[PDB]
Amino acid sequence: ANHLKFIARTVMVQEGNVEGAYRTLNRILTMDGLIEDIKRRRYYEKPCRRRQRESYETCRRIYNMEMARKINFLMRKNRADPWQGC
Amino acid sequence: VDYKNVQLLSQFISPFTGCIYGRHITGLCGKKQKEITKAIKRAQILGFMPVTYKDPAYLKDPKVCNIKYRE
Amino acid sequence: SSFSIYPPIPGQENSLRWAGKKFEEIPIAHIKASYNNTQIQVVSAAHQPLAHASCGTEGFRNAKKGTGIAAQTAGIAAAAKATGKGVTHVRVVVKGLGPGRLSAIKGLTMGGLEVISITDNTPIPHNGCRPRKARRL
Amino acid sequence: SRYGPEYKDPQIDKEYYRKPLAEQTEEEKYERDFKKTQLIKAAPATKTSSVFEDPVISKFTNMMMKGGNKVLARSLMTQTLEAVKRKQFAKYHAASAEEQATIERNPYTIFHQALKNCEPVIGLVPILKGGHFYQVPVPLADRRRRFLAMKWMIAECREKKHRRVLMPEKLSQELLEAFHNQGPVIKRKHDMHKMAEANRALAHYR
Amino acid sequence: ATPSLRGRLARLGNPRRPILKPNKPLILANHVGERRREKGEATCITEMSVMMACWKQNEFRDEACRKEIQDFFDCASRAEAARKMRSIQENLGELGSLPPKKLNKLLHRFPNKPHV
Amino acid sequence: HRFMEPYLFGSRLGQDIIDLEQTAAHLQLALNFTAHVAYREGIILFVSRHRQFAHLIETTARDCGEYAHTRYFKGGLLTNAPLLLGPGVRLPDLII
Amino acid sequence: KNILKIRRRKMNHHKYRKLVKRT
RNA sequence: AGAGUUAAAUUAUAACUAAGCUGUAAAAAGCCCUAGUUAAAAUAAAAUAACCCACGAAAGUGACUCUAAUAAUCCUGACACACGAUAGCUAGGACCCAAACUGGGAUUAGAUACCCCACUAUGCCUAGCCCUAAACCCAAAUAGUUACAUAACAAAACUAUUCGCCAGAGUACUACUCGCAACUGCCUAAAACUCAAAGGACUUGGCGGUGCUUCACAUCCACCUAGAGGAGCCUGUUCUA
Ligand SMILES: [Mg+2]
Ligand SMILES: [Mg+2]
Ligand SMILES: [Mg+2]
Ligand SMILES: [Mg+2]
Ligand SMILES: [Mg+2]
Ligand SMILES: [Mg+2]
Ligand SMILES: [Mg+2]
Ligand SMILES: [Mg+2]
Ligand SMILES: [Mg+2]
Ligand SMILES: [Mg+2]
Ligand SMILES: [Mg+2]
Ligand SMILES: [Mg+2]
Ligand SMILES: [Mg+2]
Ligand SMILES: [Mg+2]
Ligand SMILES: [Mg+2]
Ligand SMILES: [Mg+2]
Ligand SMILES: [Mg+2]
Ligand SMILES: [Mg+2]
Ligand SMILES: [Mg+2]
Ligand SMILES: [Mg+2]
Ligand SMILES: [Mg+2]
Ligand SMILES: [Mg+2]
Ligand SMILES: [Mg+2]
Ligand SMILES: [Mg+2]
Ligand SMILES: [Mg+2]
Ligand SMILES: [Mg+2]
Ligand SMILES: [Mg+2]
Ligand SMILES: [Mg+2]
Ligand SMILES: [Mg+2]
Ligand SMILES: [Mg+2]
Repeated sequence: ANHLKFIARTVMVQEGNVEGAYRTLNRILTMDGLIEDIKRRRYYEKPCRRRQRESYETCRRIYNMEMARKINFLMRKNRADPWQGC
Repeated sequence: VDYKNVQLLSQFISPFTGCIYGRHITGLCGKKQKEITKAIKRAQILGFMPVTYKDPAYLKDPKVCNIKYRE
Repeated sequence: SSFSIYPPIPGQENSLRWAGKKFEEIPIAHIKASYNNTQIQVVSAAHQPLAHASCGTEGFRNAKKGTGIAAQTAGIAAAAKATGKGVTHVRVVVKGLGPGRLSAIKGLTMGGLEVISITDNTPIPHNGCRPRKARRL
Repeated sequence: SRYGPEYKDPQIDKEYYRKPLAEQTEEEKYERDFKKTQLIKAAPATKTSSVFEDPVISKFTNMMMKGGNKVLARSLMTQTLEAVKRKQFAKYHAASAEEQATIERNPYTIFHQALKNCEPVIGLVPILKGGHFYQVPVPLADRRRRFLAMKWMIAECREKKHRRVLMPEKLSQELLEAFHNQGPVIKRKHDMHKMAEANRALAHYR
Repeated sequence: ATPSLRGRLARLGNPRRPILKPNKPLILANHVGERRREKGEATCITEMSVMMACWKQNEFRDEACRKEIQDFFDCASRAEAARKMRSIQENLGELGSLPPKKLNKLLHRFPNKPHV
Repeated sequence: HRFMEPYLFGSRLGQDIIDLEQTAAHLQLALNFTAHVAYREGIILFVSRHRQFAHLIETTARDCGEYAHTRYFKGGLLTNAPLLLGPGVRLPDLII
Repeated sequence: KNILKIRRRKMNHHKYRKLVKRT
């Protein structure tokens, strides 16, 4: 309101197509996390529900990043085995 | 760190939205991450730097953050 | 061909024109996209309202106006009324997240109007007013 | 299904075999066909390599047939084409030069153009959502469009004809009405289009 | 970088209050989860809309504009071919990732040890 | 493993170093026991579930005249011997 | 499990509150 | 704990445009002193940072600044003293938004519920009470160990000095006492009577209007054909006889 207009959350189209700039804008809001913020601020969530959701999200993030680390560690063993029928 | 230098505080801020990046994007010691957060918020309240956007005069600063916006 | 996403600053000496006028001279398309309705208004650069349309004005009714096809027809009709008043380019701004966002933008595209910039100005409270309670108690 | 999965549908058209040497890929296709030692089904009793048959005529006669009377359905189609031809000849003889140039007398092209203007473009499906059934427009397959056209023709000329008016002259009259686009089947297709635009807003439920 | 796990769980040696309360224990199983099938959405909506635009504008005559009918039929054929080939192509190809069966075989070859 | 600390000499930059004085002291007794159990006409079985040397264990046992199981060990083989192998089976006297 | 004991105490407290309100 | 301040929203109220706005799986009710855009006090709450784990004894605390400040040369310890989330009470003020209760509109055989609309106490500040929580991390405080050792599950098993508790289950966060600004309240807390169990953790089936994949090929839908249920007759039942 008090700020200057049309600087924030603004992308410009290239060569006359708007759908690509729209997916660009949606990626900006997605990495900034604003999309889930608008989904979660449609209704009110109690602080107990907020704490449970943050604990669940932290647990899932820890498990997923550690599992992806294990996949990236074991990716070099996906080659064909040299000792078949030994 | 300082609250008077807008450029250093605004490098760690998203250009389109004005959000403050976390440790996984910024990559600091926790002491400096807390000092950057407090210095930004002091500059936000005291009127030295914009809230809703990055100040466009410092738009072309070198990128220290590891977030990639264009794919 | 160095293209910048960021807008041409009013204080800067950047030289980009669309049909002879500067960047802040171009009219504005406010797109309020709610979960049940989509209201479209094109206004001038001096914030004088040029034309207005909505899904209820396009002859749709209550559950029919929440879908995207009503927002698409609203974008086509609003771009037709904007072309009737004689505007070529418009800067479009979207308020709120709804199912008719894509449909409103492409309706404004297909209705005989050109867009150059899209700004998402969605009301994001910094923990301000308390919203209503959640469903399914 | 007394035929196994290895058996395929036969190719009946003579011009596919009689001029093979002008193209390479369909050649390579059929030496694959008879060098895989693949089993071919027997030819069906309806389809034949005659040039006077036509497949939509055959399908329409198959839908003409009630019970198992093939010869009765073919007789009804024969008198229907005879009635169409003789009605067009009587219309030809009573006209001037420009209308005689305008009028087409071939019942095969009349039948084909009647079904091409007769087939519906879009269709409706019932979908259950929130404990209620809603009609939603869907794009239809080409065989389904042709089938709906055929079924509407048989349904009208079976139902609202009189007892004294005969079945082939009635279907000839409806063929000419569908050719001139003023038929009640064309009105029924338009009514389906009315319901499709009335339920256009429900198309996101698909 | 993995988020820190010090002082999070509820243990006897922890002096501070618990932060994270897991429903199930934080143990890597020897298998990964299956991929989620993408929820389908409606197709040919814009072509259907301009098709209805001709129908309402010209009172349901196909002879006025046939280009959008040809485009709608092409859209339907393209959607049919896309749903024919994309189901086959998304089953095998995982882009830079690996299919879950071979991931399960890899993690069964290299298991996790909660015991001993 | 926690049982290898008396058998470890030390750690070299995170890598375990095994004391070969203790290895030789164990290996003299092990080779002497193997020689004596082969002297007293016993059944000797070489087991190594590792698919990088398995052919070499199997050829080693073929030249030794003793027996080898470098493949998958079935569950009730040594335990439920008469059902798996035969009606009267003499069990192996030593396994390496 | 313990929900049976909890529900029994709940029913007892609800009945006692209704008794207090009625008398 | 005081004192000072407001960025994102939101609103009272004005100016242009439109005839609709809100509302859901779908609808009605409500509002048309309405909706959109531009300007904006007061009140309330403090996105991102936070994938951080700090402060406080606990409850609790994460918008900014300043002031005062976080006991013990550090063992345990009450019925004594001092605090104690939300909800609630007396008086004064504030009231954007949310909302018990209530009134309408849906749903249902019924709906004084789940869904929608509006509004009140209340949620906010000052001053005094009330002293209750799944106040739980169901794991007491202070010094230590990885020796012996797996009822089951869960957060591995345990030494030394203390403090408070535990004697079958229902009756029973109850009756009657003491004390308390509490008077539909809190704390302490039985018995008569009934039963031979009340319980905690597991194993395997069964089931699920719980979730995720692959399906149904006359089989559920989309969908094809011919019939039944309407008429007469044959024939078999059920009822009367
Ligand atoms: Mg404001
Ligand atoms: Mg309300
Ligand atoms: Mg509840
Ligand atoms: Mg502490
Ligand atoms: Mg649990
Ligand atoms: Mg009871
Ligand atoms: Mg105060
Ligand atoms: Mg109404
Ligand atoms: Mg006011
Ligand atoms: Mg804040
Ligand atoms: Mg201290
Ligand atoms: Mg003490
Ligand atoms: Mg209190
Ligand atoms: Mg209060
Ligand atoms: Mg009030
Ligand atoms: Mg009511
Ligand atoms: Mg608590
Ligand atoms: Mg307790
Ligand atoms: Mg104690
Ligand atoms: Mg067991
Ligand atoms: Mg007792
Ligand atoms: Mg109580
Ligand atoms: Mg009492
Ligand atoms: Mg007493
Ligand atoms: Mg069937
Ligand atoms: Mg019959
Ligand atoms: Mg019948
Ligand atoms: Mg009958
Ligand atoms: Mg009978
Ligand atoms: Mg009988």
